[PDB]
Amino acid sequence: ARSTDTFNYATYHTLEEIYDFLDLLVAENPHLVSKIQIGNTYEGRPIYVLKFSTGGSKRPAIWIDTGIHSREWVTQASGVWFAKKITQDYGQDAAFTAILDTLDIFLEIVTNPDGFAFTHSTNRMWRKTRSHTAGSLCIGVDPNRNWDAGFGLSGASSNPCSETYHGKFANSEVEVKSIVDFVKDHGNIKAFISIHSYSQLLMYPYGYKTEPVPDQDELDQLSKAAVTALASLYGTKFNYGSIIKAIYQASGSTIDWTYSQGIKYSFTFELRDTGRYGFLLPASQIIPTAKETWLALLTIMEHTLNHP
Ligand SMILES: C[C@@H](C[C@H](C[C@@H](CCC(=O)O)C(=O)O)C(=O)O)C(=O)O
Ligand SMILES: [Zn+2]
Repeated sequence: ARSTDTFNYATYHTLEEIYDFLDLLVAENPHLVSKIQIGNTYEGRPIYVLKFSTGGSKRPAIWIDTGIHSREWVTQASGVWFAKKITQDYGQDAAFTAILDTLDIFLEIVTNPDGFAFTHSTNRMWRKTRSHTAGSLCIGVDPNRNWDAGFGLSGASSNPCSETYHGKFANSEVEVKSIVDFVKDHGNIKAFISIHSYSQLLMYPYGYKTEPVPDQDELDQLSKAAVTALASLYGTKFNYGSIIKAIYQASGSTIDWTYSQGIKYSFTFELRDTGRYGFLLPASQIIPTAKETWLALLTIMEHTLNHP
């Protein structure tokens, strides 16, 4: 509202309200938080990433994104909560302070702004970007099928109208290319966590093929530790495994690409629930979802911190 302390974290917000929150959080924490514009969407909206840092030069970092699929509202709502949580816990909570004293955190709360705006104005269930496709009347590309990892292979659709349309070519969507450019420019991302809903799952590579990733044992043990931490709060049960075994085959997905780039701790979350409400999760579950998810994120960040 007028400050991030008066902001209502227990309700769903519009794009403008979240963008205003970004500016308020930065103004209130000028030496801890920075707002970086990594690009502009298809429709021209700025794409923002929040940088949380306590100093250093090109420190190893954790990347977290929410809302790549616009209709998964509990993710952007959780992202806003995570942002505030970082500013509340740094310097107060021993464990988190340790994390941020060595690692920087980059958080993209609304990874698909055009889609988010559309879920408020026209279609609550919109998933894709809002770009046009030459030769078609159908709008949008599935941003989670647009990455250059098994691009265009089984696990994606070539039909522009499909919810899983992969696009003309890898990185065709500016929302995806902006992240790709950022990751390459930064060059020191150690963990990359892309958050979705729903299903209650914590997954690692790969989604496009059944071959296990070289670091399967470590990532699987880390996943078990993370879901155990998550369950400790409210008892919420999450299953885990590779994308392909835990949910289904998906090509051109984010973490298959980030992992191929050398970011070992590449994970994707599927938050509450398992389908009762699905994408339409009640607002009263935003904070509980964010709180339990944060415990799992802390598990991954600490593991990352301790395995340089
Ligand atoms: C329940 C949801 C699952 C779906 C899974 C997701 C693959 C797994 C992941 O990257 O988290 C995908 O892009 O299809 C999602 O969160 O977009 C859906 O059916 O849209
Ligand atoms: Zn999704």
